[PDB]
This record gives sequence, structure tokens and C-alpha cells, in this order.
Amino acid sequence: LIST
Amino acid sequence: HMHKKYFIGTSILIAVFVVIFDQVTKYIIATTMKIGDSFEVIPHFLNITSHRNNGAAWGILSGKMTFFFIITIIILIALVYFFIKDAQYNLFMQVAISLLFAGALGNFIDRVLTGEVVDFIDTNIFGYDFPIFNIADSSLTIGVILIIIALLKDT
Ligand SMILES: CCCCCCCC/C=C\CCCCCCCC(=O)OC[C@H](O)CO
Ligand SMILES: [Zn+2]
Repeated sequence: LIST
Repeated sequence: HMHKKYFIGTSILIAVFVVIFDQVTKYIIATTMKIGDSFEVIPHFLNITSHRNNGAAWGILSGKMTFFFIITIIILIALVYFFIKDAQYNLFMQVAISLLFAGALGNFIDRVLTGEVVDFIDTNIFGYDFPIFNIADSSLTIGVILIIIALLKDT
């Protein structure tokens, strides 16, 4: 979900 | 004073406003700056540092965009199902799920189109070496804070  | 089963009107335009501002801000940084450039917003505490994220923190992986692809979709479907089954008559959680849904979709568009994620928020408020993030990351984190507060019931 998050950028990484 | 509206008490509805599903606050679909409020939930969607929350997701709409978050995705719009995440995609717009991401795009403004992409077209006004170069990778590595940085300009100040609040001196010594907030900079706009142009960065791109492709999961390089995890090291060598055969295909991670496909795995991120499968992960994001599975969770996007579960959020909708969570919204329907256990978020009835609960505007607070429906807002939180929307923040989680919008924050996941915003990054999802970046990876599907470009295979990367635009990161531009660079602060020293949470200590340093905290990675450069964006609005989609912010909505997700806030949505997690809200459900943790919603999970802190019965205790
Ligand atoms: C720079 C990073 C920070 C900015 C990016 C943050 C992402 C958006 C998060 C929250 C939007 C605001 C929360 C939505 C407002 C809730 C409105 C609502 O729930 O309705 C109010 C109702 O009147 C009560 O009964
Ligand atoms: Zn009432």
C-alpha cells in the first residue's frame, strides 16, 4: 500500500 | 443530523478529494522539478524533495510490482467488504476505511502507470531518515491511526  | 446505514455520499467524496490532491501534488512535483531537487516550505523542518519509490528498500526481488499489484487489489476489495459488513451505522470507521482506501488507490495509480511512486514530502519532524512520502501515504497513516483509536474501544 505505502510507497515502498 | 443524518443517521444512515452507509454514508456513501460522505465516504466517496472523501476518497475523491484525497485522490485528487494526491495525484495533483504528485504531478506538480513531476513536471516542475528533477529527481534530487529540493526547495523549502517551512525552513529547516519541511522540504519538497523530489523522489521516486520502486521498493528498493526491500533489496533484490524478481517481480515486486506484480506482488504489490496483487496485494493492493486484495486489500482494496477487503476494505469495501469491511465497509459493508462491520462499518454499518458507524461514520467514524467508514471515514477511516475511506482514508485507507483512498491512500492505497493513490499509490496504486502511480505503480500501474509508471511502475514507481512519486514521493515529495521531506520533513525532520519524526526524526531523520524517515523516508520521503506523499499524500497517499498520509491518508493511509491517518486511517490507521483512526482505526487504532476505533480498535481502542473495549479497553
Ligand atoms: C500533508 C498531509 C496531510 C494532508 C493529507 C491528509 C489526507 C486526508 C486526510 C483526512 C481528510 C480530512 C478528514 C475528512 C473530514 C471528515 C468529514 C466528516 O466526516 O463529516 C463531518 C460530519 O459533519 C461530522 O458529523
Ligand atoms: Zn441524531
